[PDB]
Amino acid sequence: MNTPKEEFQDWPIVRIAAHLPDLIVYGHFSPERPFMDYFDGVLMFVDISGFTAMTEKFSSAMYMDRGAEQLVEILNYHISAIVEKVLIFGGDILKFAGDALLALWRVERKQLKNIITVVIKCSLEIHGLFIRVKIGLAAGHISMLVFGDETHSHFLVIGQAVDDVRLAQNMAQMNDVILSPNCWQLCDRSMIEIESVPDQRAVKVNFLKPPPNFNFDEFFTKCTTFMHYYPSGEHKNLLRLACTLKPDPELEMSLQKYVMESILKQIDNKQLQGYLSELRPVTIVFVNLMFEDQDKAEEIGPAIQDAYMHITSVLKIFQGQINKVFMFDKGCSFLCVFGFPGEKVPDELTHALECAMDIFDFCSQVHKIQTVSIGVASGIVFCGIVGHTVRHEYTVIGQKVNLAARMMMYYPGIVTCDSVTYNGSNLPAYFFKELPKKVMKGVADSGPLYQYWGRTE
Amino acid sequence: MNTPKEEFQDWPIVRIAAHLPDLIVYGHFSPERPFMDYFDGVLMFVDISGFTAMTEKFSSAMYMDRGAEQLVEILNYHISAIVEKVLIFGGDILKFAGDALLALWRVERKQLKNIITVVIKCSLEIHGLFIRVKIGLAAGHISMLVFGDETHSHFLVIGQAVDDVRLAQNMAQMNDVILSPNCWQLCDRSMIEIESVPDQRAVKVNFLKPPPNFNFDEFFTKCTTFMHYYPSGEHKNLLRLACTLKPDPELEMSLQKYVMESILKQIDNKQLQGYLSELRPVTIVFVNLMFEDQDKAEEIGPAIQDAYMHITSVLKIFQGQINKVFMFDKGCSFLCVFGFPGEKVPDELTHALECAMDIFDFCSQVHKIQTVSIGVASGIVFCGIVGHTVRHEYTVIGQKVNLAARMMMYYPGIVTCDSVTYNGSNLPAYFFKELPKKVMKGVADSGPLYQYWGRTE
Amino acid sequence: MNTPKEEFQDWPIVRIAAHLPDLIVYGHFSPERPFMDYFDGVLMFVDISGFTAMTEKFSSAMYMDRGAEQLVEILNYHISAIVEKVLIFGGDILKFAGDALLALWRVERKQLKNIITVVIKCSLEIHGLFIRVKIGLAAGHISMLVFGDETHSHFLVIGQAVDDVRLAQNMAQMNDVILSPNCWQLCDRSMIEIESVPDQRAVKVNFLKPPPNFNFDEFFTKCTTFMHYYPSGEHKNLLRLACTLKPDPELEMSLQKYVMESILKQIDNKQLQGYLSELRPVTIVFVNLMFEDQDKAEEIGPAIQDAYMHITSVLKIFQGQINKVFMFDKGCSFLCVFGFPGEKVPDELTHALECAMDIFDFCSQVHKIQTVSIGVASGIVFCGIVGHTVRHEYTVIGQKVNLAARMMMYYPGIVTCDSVTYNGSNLPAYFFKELPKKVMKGVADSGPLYQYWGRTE
Ligand SMILES: [Cl-]
Ligand SMILES: [Cl-]
Ligand SMILES: [Cl-]
Ligand SMILES: [Cl-]
Ligand SMILES: [Cl-]
Ligand SMILES: [Cl-]
Ligand SMILES: [Mg+2]
Ligand SMILES: [Mg+2]
Ligand SMILES: [Mg+2]
Repeated sequence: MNTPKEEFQDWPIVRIAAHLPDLIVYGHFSPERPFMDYFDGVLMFVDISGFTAMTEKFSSAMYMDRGAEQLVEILNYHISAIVEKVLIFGGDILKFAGDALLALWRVERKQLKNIITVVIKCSLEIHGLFIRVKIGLAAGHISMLVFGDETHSHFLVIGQAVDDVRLAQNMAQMNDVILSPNCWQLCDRSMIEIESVPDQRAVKVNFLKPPPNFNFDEFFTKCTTFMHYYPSGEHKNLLRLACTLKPDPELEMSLQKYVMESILKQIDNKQLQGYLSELRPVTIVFVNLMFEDQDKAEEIGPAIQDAYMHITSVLKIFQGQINKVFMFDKGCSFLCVFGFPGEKVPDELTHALECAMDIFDFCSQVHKIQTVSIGVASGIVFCGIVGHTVRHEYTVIGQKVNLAARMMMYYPGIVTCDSVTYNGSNLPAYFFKELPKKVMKGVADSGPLYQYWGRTE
Repeated sequence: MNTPKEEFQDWPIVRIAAHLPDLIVYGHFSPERPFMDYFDGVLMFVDISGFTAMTEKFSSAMYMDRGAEQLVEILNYHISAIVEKVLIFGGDILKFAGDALLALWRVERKQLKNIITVVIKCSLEIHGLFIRVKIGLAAGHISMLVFGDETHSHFLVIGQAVDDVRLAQNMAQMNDVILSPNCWQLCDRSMIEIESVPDQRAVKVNFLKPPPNFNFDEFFTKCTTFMHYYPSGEHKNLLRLACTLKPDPELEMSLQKYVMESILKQIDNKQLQGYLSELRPVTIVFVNLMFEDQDKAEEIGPAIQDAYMHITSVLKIFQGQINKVFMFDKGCSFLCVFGFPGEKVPDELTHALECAMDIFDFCSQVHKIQTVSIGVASGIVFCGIVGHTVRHEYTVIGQKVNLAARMMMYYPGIVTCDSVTYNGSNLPAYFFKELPKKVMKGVADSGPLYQYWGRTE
Repeated sequence: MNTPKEEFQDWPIVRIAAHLPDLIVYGHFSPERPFMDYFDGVLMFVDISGFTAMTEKFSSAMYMDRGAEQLVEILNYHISAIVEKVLIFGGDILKFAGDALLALWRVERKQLKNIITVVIKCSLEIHGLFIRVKIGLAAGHISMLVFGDETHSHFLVIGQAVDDVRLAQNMAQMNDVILSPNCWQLCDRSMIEIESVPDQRAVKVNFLKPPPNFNFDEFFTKCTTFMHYYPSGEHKNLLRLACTLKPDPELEMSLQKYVMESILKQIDNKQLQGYLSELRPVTIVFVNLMFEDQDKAEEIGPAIQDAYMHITSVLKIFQGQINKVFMFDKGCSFLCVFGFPGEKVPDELTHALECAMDIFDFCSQVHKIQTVSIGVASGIVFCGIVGHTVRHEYTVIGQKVNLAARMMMYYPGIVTCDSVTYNGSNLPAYFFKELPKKVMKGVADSGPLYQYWGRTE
């Protein structure tokens, strides 16, 4: 009796799970919204610098109209290698945002110290492989928030360790690995050799200096005891346990809610893969919500849900999409896009502005939202699936993405727009106000910037 | 000198052969029609109960418009496992019909007794893996009929063993394996422990009770001597020898005639795979032809060919397709569909009715057809490729499929239709007659049913 | 710590490289045009006879509109096997043209004699596998020319060895391997048993007669010292080193210039694979340029570039494409096609004729072009990707392709067209002249042939 080869089955549930972390795939939590949970872990925020520039260059004539295809190929080639290292070292990639990603090693409190050594080692091997890579690490208490409606779900992580990992990463120079103060306080200092950072309590890693008799492969093995989904045994040749997920319509119904419809179309083999890699003109609407205490999920969770319910209803009407949500700019940011594959309306600019205004007015009166700020910017952006075959997400990359984010941060409390949006919109000039030009971290020169003052006053 | 890896080649001929049994793939018989052949074997009819209900549920809002994709995934996950067991145990899957399949172990007469033990073991391992599975087994003489025209071919098996396997399967309770009386008469009774079945000569299998020294792997090995296409040697890692078929335009011309054009389009990479999995509104026209003696291929073969020639010409004109033909309802049944992927006409209902009438009038005068009965039912049905990668077929599943079949059986000798068809058709009310409602095995409640009386009388 | 399987990555650069030889993939030469380089090697020209006939047969009704799919399948099945043998024996496939291919073993001069024995052995194993295969071999000095503009590149090989391999191949009878005189002069005659060929200095191979103690596997191993890209070590399971190419946007920009846009669309997963295999009506415009000395790249290179610049600009305007360029008919031939996938214009015939005339007038005054001849023929031709997964190219095959080539050769110095083109064009009868019918090698019977005299005279 034969025992024939069983070919890998790439069921749709498995394809869906590539778009999500283990935190969601294996989370099985309640469908109530908001839902919050609490745990401890180590975070790694990894940023490839330079892709934002490459993006502008990939529009030039030398790319012969295959800029999008060439960009995504060279991006994924690099990001794939970073993803593999993260996964092999036992991390869970939570989210990709542009040319950056955030990874989590969730463990019990007693295990943080040892897992920090694992993540440092991982970081040093990533910084090794290689555009510059910058890595921020943090460790401690972490909250998760899941919010949404009956057809869409989103998650975010929240708390001091989350704020820290982003602060740590911004201090990083080309190729630095930076530890948050708490991470440094919790790590095995007898092994980790650091320099201090000026006017900063975070530290920089110089190297690992293991003691005699220390064997990293053995230490790692001990650490895998604490890793719930590390591939092992018959599945030790796989990068993710999620590669083994079997059809389950209840689970798939729950997981699909996190993935955009156009991605589900590709997964379902109802649209060519090539279709979603593009360099296309879009409008970015970047919404920031600030709270009195951005580390307190039980306060901010309801407010985020409330804002989300309104945001999604106005985006439906003005035809936009939420690409990504994350904690950023001392608050919760929604990266919204008008003109994704299949949503290209005319009057996109006008609508992006009226939508931004509606969101601004409504969110300003949600309880516990202290300040709303929205940046609107338009131009050619890269849209596509970024990452590894086994772990990847749809994202946007471009100078207008960064501009919209910087606008919302440097012009808090108002709706701002760039010149392309201003000039191209339908709206009368006196609905706007020309603003003082600010020097903005990561921005060569915006043309003129404007406040969208709106119809009255 | 290198000896590089030879990658599997998925030539179009190999893709075509997934849609057919070995009985056809390796049959090399005459292209004359009808063609009949005669042999002996064991039949296994396997039915997954419950998918017909799942189908209705997969239309609900909770599936978020991915019902078809979710249905086919969970269906194939289960059916795939059953297919693998059948193939590993040396069976040839002849046909899929909805959530059921029919498999054949063709052998010489002297080998039936031993092969029955093999098939029982297979059945018990299938009933093991697991919606309820019901299995009917029969053994004996089998006739094959191939009918068609110069561009299309169809086959069917015929005879007492075929009638038996279907009778045996209908008696099965959830998870029973039932043997036909002849199978029980031919099997190795010293090994097989049964209970009797009330007012029935068929029996139920309780278990295999092998004698001392009996080793199933050795016994199976002996039995493979009689299996012409069991994968072996260098190909013992394959589920089917047909996976090794090499391009041959004469063979491919002959095999393609059994596969619908829209499936050939997908095989040819001229249409996305996703395209053919759908939950779509269709009209089922289920035609039953009864003969004086439904076990006698030399009598019924010509008549079936004759009916087929007419059926296919009227379906071409009213725009329908033959999905499947099989012996059923004490006769030969054609499962015909109006509105498959690419054939969606307006006035589909009217046309389905006029086509049904034309087929009824013509077939009623074909010599040797005793009674024609046709059931017409309309609604949302699942259409898609069901089975394993290496062995799968396009099929339809749904409550309106079952209704059309039950109508043709419980209202013999006339053309009947459901309420959706009646109400939606173009035709005047007096072309119909409202019928007495019958209690119908496998039907909760049809709305009102009608006879299509037609234009005169 | 796991060491998971790394799946093959089929990056777009790797897909592009399937369409090119190692001579270009690993060439890294200047982007200036023309560019010429010089080396030595052995050439193998392999021709499958009979596919041109098969092509006409695959249009008949018996193929049920899947002629194109069936033709390409049976063609690639055979050509694939020849490609594998060439690659395993260390050859570089330079180009496919219809059902023929040209392969190169580039080496230093001292190594020609040994490499000739390798290529003879290869040839004998190819002639073995098997429509008739005919093989011509030549050896000596070879020039390469790369020509083009800022978005398109083409290469060609030139010189006496190139003329020889084509002459040798035309003398071959069914299943002969023929050596050019120089190849025979350079080979290891103590091992190679030949017959002479009448009124010919080329010879035919009867067999390899190795001496005692000669071991082909050891000899081959020694010879691989001289083969720069022979897959070895960790990559010895691959048919081509190019299968390992990694993303590199500079390299990909340079390589894509050789591949047509519609092929890049498929590579980019923006078009279904099936789309480019077709039997479609096209117009072939076959341009031949003769020079005083067709073996002298430094003279003819500039002229070819000059002609190319004009040809490509008129083809853009009359909507045609260069399919292939190669030395042929004592000159440089451009195989141009009107009506490829996506370029089907109305008045295609008229335009093909006016384009042919423009090219004829311009090329006749390029310095160093002695004679221009152009054959125009229209009908159903096979268009598709021919070859092996790892090495394949888009090509055209058909009786009208061969007719256009024979016309340009047998009616030098003028533009000629077939009857389909004449009758179907828009143009007045007196723009043409009906020509004397010539007996043409490889042509059963053209209908009437015409000169396109043009508007004046
Ligand atoms: Cl997050
Ligand atoms: Cl998100
Ligand atoms: Cl059947
Ligand atoms: Cl059938
Ligand atoms: Cl060439
Ligand atoms: Cl070429
Ligand atoms: Mg970045
Ligand atoms: Mg059923
Ligand atoms: Mg040829």
